Amino acid sequence: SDTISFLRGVLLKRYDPQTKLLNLGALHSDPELIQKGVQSKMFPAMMKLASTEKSLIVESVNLADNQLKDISAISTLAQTFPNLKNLCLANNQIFRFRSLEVWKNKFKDLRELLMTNNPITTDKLYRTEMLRLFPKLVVLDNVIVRDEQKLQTVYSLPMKIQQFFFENDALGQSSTDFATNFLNLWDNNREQLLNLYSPQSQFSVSVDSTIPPSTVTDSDQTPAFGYYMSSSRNISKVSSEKSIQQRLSIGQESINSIFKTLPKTKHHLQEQPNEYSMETISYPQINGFVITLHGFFEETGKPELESNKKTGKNNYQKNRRYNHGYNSTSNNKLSKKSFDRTWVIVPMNNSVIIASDLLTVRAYSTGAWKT
Amino acid sequence: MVMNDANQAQITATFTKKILAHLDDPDSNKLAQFVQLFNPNNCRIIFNATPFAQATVFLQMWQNQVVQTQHALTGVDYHAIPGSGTLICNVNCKVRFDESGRDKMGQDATVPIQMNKPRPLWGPYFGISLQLIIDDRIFRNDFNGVISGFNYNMVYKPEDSLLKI
Repeated sequence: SDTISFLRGVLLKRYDPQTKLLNLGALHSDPELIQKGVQSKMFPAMMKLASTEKSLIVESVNLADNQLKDISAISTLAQTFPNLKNLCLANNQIFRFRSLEVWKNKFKDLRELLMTNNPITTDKLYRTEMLRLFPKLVVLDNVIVRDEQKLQTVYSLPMKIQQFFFENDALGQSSTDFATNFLNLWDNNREQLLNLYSPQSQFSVSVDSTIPPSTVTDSDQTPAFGYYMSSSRNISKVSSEKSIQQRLSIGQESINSIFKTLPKTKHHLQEQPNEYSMETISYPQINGFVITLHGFFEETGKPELESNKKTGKNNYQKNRRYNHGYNSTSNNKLSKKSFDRTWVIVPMNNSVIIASDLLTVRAYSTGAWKT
Repeated sequence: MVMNDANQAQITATFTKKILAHLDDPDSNKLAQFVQLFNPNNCRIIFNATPFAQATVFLQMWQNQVVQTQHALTGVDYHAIPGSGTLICNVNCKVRFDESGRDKMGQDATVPIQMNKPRPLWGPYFGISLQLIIDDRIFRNDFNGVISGFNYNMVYKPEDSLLKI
């Protein structure tokens, strides 16, 4: 609206585009504000507007010469600019630390700070607090306190994550041709894939039940692995060995027995395809190759056979067990889930056949190879 | 001959928990031991999708420019390939790095121009999905040159971690 628009206007004047710096000092001296006539409460306001402007990127902030004695007034700085990198609050009369402790391990990207003429500078302990408050700081009071790179040699491994890898173009590209053939048939028709499976081939399902941290972008905090926990073969999760001997499936009939238990999927592969990092690597002694794939799929359908209706809860009246009324991991809904799949294929003159098939399903989460 | 017995399955669980321990030790003199498990003649590591020709050089990497780590198993499963005499195991685990600000040797970033060692401060959890290729002699209680494949890759990461991937 027009009434708030002036507060938006003053930020434009006090932000310098080319130098990428936002000078905030002497707020009350804005000539455009005087025609209104003018407290101690406006400081949180801007900060909210700065995030929602969506047109200016700030990475340096000057806030000296504002007449402050306590830092609680600006505590909302960490909530708007986590990647701020150059703060100047010099020429102030702060003298204690309880109001500055609010930024513990925050402003990690910040690596330059000017706090000249402050009373804190005379203390002997002056060096110690920052050294933990801002681990990546390098320059303080225009004097070097850390050896730049020496820093950026610890906090960063010496290469960059690659989303695809393969020894040769002929081998690598052929695997993608296999993967496209394998996955598109997977969603549409389960019956045809038997011809790629040997009587010696073995298949298993592994389920990871860990909850991804909340800091991961687009993290799934309510996973639902209901249909997979009757067929999951996890060594460290279940200790009932007897069950593990039954989870493993060998042969043509056994593999398709599982294939109907799992719900129908549909991947946005060759469309959205930045997501599906895959590596393939040779298998010398058996003259085969190993294809490891990481990605996600959409459970668009439900399994035809429940496997818990023809034999499960055979006694009538009484329902199953933990009342799937939201209980347990939380249910058996239908929803997006990530997966890690590895392959072992032995080539043949007629056609390739799959030796082993491992499938690992986990809660949905973003990839690390993103940009 | 699809061999599948519970006795063999137990050995796989402890062996995977054993290899991770060597990767987690900030020691340096003991590091020569972990080399013996890797195959000296032919071996094919892969760490975050960059190939390493030699296994020995990849271990001096883990001690020189990599901070202390602390893994945490969550899921393991395996499959024995008939005729091959080798088996493949799928491993999932978490990862923490010491974000205190010094490396394994114990040298800080501040330049010297002039109580014991502080306890390390750990960071957020990461995500790992590890595939490795082993032969079947591990069942026979011998661990010399038994590792032939090692695909250590990560699938997700948090934004709060100081490490840049």
